Amino acid sequence: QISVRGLAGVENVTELKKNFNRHLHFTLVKDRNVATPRDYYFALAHTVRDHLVGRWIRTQQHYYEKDPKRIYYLSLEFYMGRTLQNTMVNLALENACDEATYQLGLDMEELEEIEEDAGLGNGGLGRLAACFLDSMATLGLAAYGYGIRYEFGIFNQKICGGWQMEEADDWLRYGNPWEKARPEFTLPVHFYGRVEHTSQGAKWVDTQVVLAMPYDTPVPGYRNNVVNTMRLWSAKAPNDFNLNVGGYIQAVLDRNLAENISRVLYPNDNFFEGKELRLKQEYFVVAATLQDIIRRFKSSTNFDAFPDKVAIQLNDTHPSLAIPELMRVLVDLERLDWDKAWEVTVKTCAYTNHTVLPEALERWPVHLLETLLPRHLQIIYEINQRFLNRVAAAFPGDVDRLRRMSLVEEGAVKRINMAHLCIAGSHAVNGVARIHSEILKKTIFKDFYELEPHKFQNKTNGITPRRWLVLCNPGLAEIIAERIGEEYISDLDQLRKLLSYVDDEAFIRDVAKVKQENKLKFAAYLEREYKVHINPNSLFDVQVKRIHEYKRQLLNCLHVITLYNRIKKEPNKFVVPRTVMIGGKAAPGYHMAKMIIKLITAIGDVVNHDPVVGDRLRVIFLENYRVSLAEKVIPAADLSEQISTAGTEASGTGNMKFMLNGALTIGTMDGANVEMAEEAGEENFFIFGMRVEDVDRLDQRGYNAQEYYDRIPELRQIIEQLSSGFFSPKQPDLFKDIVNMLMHHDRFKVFADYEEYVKCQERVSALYKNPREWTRMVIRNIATSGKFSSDRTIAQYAREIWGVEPSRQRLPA
Ligand SMILES: O=C(Nc1cccc2ccccc12)C(=O)N[C@@H]1O[C@H](CO)[C@@H](O)[C@H](O)[C@H]1O
Repeated sequence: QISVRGLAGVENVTELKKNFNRHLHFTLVKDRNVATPRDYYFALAHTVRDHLVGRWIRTQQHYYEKDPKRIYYLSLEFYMGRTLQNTMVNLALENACDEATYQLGLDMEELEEIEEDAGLGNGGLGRLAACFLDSMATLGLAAYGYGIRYEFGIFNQKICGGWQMEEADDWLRYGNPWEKARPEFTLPVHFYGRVEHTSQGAKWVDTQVVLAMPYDTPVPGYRNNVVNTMRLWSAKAPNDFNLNVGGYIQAVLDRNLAENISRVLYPNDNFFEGKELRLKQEYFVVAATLQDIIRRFKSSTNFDAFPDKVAIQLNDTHPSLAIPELMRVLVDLERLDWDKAWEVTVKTCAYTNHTVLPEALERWPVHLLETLLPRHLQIIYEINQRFLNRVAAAFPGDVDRLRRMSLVEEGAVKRINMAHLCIAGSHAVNGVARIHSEILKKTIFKDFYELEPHKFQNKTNGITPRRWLVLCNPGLAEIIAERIGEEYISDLDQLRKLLSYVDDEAFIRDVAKVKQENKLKFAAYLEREYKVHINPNSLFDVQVKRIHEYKRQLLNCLHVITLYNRIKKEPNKFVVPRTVMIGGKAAPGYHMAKMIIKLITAIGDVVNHDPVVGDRLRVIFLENYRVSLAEKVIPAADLSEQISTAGTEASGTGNMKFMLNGALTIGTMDGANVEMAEEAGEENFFIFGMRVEDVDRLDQRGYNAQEYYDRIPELRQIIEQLSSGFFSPKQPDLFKDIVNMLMHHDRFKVFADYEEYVKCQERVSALYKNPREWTRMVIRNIATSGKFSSDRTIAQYAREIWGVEPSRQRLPA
């Protein structure tokens, strides 16, 4: 049908059709009479997977022959989503499979909807890992993703009576055709025990053993025949584990204790919980990965070349134990001296920070590390002592610097600051957007920056244009390809060429046509799968991201209530109709976040059923926001809400997805918004609110929310509506916690930005009244979104951190 989806040649369609039938028969043990749509999905998945295998085997054998420097991306999260369509796109198989399935009498799109998301992540951090793997494969890097194979990923969110309910995400229920178990590569991981000092070195003894079994998933590059590996560890009990009948039975049942390590993803976004099971997960992935890394290095004795052959990227502090674990292996097992081992460690490791919020920093109680990892604690103390000697030598007599920079935090409970550990043990520390990276140097890691300025870098985040344009928005990718060709898909800077089409009437019409098609398709999805009815001619105002106070879904809520109140005050006045969509999961134990969801649904309950409002204002809560839902809603959006308090959102990546897909952005000068506005031009962006400097000034003076309440009559009315029970007639005080928080304990200054926000929102409405000028501003956004490709991000990591050259050259098919 469309060009960017590849050729549907006669030879290929015939080959796919017969491989499909082969798999249906031999692999699924079915015939066309008993086959369900799920069987059809699986036959297609297996047929497409067969095209990866050759490339996968030859890529890995290529790395063995050429022996390049390997990149190990260590993360607790890989938010992959669905794999079928992405594999077809990267293999240029999409049209062929569409044709082949059409001829068999099937709709491929319907089959695609059957695949479960691999929801092995919470949000932005996990999705960055996923985009990164794609870019690393596309740029021909010998890269490996290492993580945990959670049996249960992020929970499925159900909305019941407006309240979030969590249910287990049993994503492996029907099996995973993309993964290959590698039980022959099973590795032991040790916990507990004690430290024994001998004539020659310390020894970690009397440990409990858990087995780590790897499962390899292929990561195909974009049409370069490169297929890299994501290796995920699963926890297994050894067969002598815990080993009377009742006693024998119990011993076997207790194997579950060991295997609980890889059972479930911790669903806590932007807050730190010092739970023992979480620490076990962190060590588990670190220990298994480092043994695998070293084994591979040895099968190429001299660890001086180790940093020339190995890069380890730490996705936040979650795999921070890699630092003392590498020290442990090099000192205790390989018998290298401390100083040499340390040189190797630092040159091997690099650390990426993803937030400045203090409650997010990992600070593990010493008593936990003592019990679980006694040797690692000793190594940490030793690292800390040697590090503080360097600080003392550099800043003599500066005693408070010493305690500020210590890896060990004194207090009621001693803790290890894992961020401090990462900086000390890494040759590079980066933030994820320019403003975030500067904030790291000027505030939370200022002392470390003063000691080692060369260590600190920026690597502005990015998103993969494969999943986030070609895959989710084929209509937009096609009209672009018509004008400038297909090369931009792996060279997103080329979109600048669209700037010469901003006055092109055919292109304007096409861009606007594609958006309306996406909106009609999404409006239909809402009706079909959720029985909710929206006006496709309204402005699609969307805020999709995890629910957190800093992201200020509450500020969005206030605006929504303002629009409603204004409508009710002047019913027969014209207003640009809006469909306001808010979606996102709340962490299970985060009361305020759960209250915000309830508020959003409660507003919808009032707004959507007011006859006076009509189809002019609709408030919808998008249930179960996840990667596959993002691929649907983002192409349909007109307005992207990126309204975090300045200084709180490290980068954001959702913002970039929207920019790439033809939505305009309303947002604060926060995270990557700043660089987006700079790329597109500030006049093509809806910027409002306090800047970072403004937030600082308000903090120095003290934020008094009462002041805004007293001076803004429209804001006062909304607060009184909330308190009086206007949005909860049967539970009048339901939102008392929200009001109290806003009025007395708002860390994120919702009221301070309210006026500028509402005003700016009026400017959005005004522009939307002029379809031609809206669309031209859209084109200016799409055309300048090239910087935000994760191909750019990864090439910067490769060149400035890892010391490797990306390559766009094909491997032979
Ligand atoms: O720090 C983040 N999450 C977490 C904070 C605290 C504890 C966590 C525990 C498990 C998983 C994520 C956690 C996070 O999601 N950071 C996000 O990283 C994205 C990718 O760099 C950025 O675009 C976002 O601005 C940032 O909030």
